[PDB]
Amino acid sequence: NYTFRCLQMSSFANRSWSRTDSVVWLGDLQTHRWSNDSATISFTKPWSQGKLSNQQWEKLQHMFQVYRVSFTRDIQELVKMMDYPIEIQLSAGCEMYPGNASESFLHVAFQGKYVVRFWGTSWQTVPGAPSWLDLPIKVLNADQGTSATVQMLLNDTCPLFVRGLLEAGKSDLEKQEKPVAWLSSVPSSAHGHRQLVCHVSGFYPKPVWVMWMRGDQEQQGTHRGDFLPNADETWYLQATLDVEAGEEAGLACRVKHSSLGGQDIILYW
Amino acid sequence: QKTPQIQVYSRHPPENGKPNILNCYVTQFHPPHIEIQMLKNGKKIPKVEMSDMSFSKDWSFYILAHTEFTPTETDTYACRVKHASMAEPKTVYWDRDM
Ligand SMILES: CCCCCCCCCCCCCCCC(=O)OC[C@H](COP(=O)(O)O[C@@H]1[C@H](O[C@H]2O[C@H](CO)[C@@H](O)[C@H](O)[C@@H]2O)[C@H](O)[C@@H](O)[C@H](O)[C@H]1O[C@H]1O[C@H](CO)[C@@H](O)[C@H](O)[C@@H]1O)OC(=O)CCCCCCCCCCCCCCC
Ligand SMILES: *[C@@H]1O[C@H](CO)[C@@H](O[C@@H]2O[C@H](CO)[C@@H](O[C@@H]3O[C@H](CO[C@H]4O[C@H](CO)[C@@H](O)[C@H](O)[C@@H]4O)[C@@H](O)[C@H](O[C@H]4O[C@H](CO)[C@@H](O)[C@H](O)[C@@H]4O)[C@@H]3O)[C@H](O)[C@H]2NC(C)=O)[C@H](O)[C@H]1NC(C)=O
Ligand SMILES: *[C@@H]1O[C@H](CO)[C@@H](O)[C@H](O)[C@H]1NC(C)=O
Ligand SMILES: *[C@@H]1O[C@H](CO)[C@@H](O)[C@H](O)[C@H]1NC(C)=O
Repeated sequence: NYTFRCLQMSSFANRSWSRTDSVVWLGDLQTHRWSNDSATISFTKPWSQGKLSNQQWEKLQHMFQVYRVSFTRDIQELVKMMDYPIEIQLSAGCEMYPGNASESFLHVAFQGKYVVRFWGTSWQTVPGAPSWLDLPIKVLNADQGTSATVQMLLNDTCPLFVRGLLEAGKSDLEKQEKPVAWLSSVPSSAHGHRQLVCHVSGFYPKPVWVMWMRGDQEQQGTHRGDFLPNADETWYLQATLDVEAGEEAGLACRVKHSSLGGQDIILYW
Repeated sequence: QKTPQIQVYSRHPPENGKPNILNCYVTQFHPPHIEIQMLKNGKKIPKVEMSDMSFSKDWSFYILAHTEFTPTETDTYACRVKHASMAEPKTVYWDRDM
């Protein structure tokens, strides 16, 4: 059901230029941003504090503030034993299943490649990560206060925090926005052929069905594009169909979405 | 080091003379540093809003650019991207029919 992700983006350009920016997502809705230019974590939702008090939130914000600083110089300290530019990414949070179950994760990439994870009670290099990581990671493991801190956060804080996020942001998370749809076409590279396009925009949540129809028969040639984000926290998708000139008549585009109330949108070419 | 992909689409059904929002959605690049320009008839568009940068499950960065725009019969609209992975800026033009 719900994936919560805290995404860290850290660039080291040289011995003394570096930046660490983060964004936090609950599903496809941004909950927070934290700019390198900024002292404190910023809310991007009215509910971004979840069920936590101000005392708990500040405490938790404090531990991330010490972390952003310590991460920076631990990494810098590491480089000066070894090649710039360095890009490190970190993806941390939890997947929320129904029945109050959950699973936490903490994955770290270097140069756009997954290399280290936190798992159970220790940091681990992922198989085929560079061997030079072994020593730094064994050394970091020897730091029990950091490792007890991470377990705490992954095992308790994350799901606990997410549960209040889901309560507090219910009317955003459970929101329904209707798709509006339109048709166009375009030539294709093979002479006497066309590509019909069915564009579907402005819908929420993500699950949708878009198919080109001839009566009741689904046109299996329907080619679904990727889900593309709009800027108003809705989705965009298009489905194309290649057809022969003349053979266009009677083709329809039909879209199904949870907010339409069981009445599909049907457009006719 | 990955090359950016560019998708340009409108928020609502285009119709000439009616105010709209044009999106440029830049995916799949690395490293995260990048310059995105939205262009009108080759002139850079002033008031362009960008999303915070983020990345997907496969680690590649993506970013949403968008501006207000009223489409007409004669105006062209493009999205240009400078990135370390590309010898040369990449431009993809909005095509209301695609
Ligand atoms: C939006 C809300 C959602 C909430 C749910 C979140 C779910 C996800 C959880 C994500 C949490 C991520 C982990 C951060 C947790 C944390 O607190 O870390 C703090 C820790 C704190 O360490 P610090 O250095 O600040 O201090 C230590 C410790 O401090 C203690 O006190 C802190 C609070 O004041 C606590 O944060 C900490 O847990 C701990 O209790 C350590 O335990 C002590 O033993 C140590 O002495 C101390 O050192 C300090 O003092 C000494 C001076 O005497 C100095 O030697 C030293 O430099 C430092 O000043 O700093 C670090 O460990 C940074 C290093 C992490 C790097 C791991 C990434 C792996 C890299 C991947 C490889 C890539 C390739 C490499 C490229 C070359
Ligand atoms: C946050 O949540 C995680 C779970 O997600 C907890 O991590 C687990 O912690 C326990 C106890 O520390 C770990 O259990 C120990 O594992 C050893 C074997 O591990 C291997 O086998 C298991 C599966 O078979 C794998 O998951 C693991 O990766 C290894 O391949 C056992 O040998 C240990 O038993 C021996 O030592 C203990 C001392 O702790 C003695 O008491 C025993 O009698 C025995 O001689 C031990 O049972 C467990 O493996 C961890 N899970 C994972 C998946 O890594 C964190 O504890 C939790 N943190 C907090 C603070 O709540
Ligand atoms: C560090 O990197 C930045 C480039 O992003 C540059 O402006 C700065 O001068 C660099 N420092 C030096 C002198 O190497
Ligand atoms: C990011 O933050 C650190 C600590 O505040 C600062 O010294 C650094 O210059 C910032 N990075 C940039 C490029 O502004």
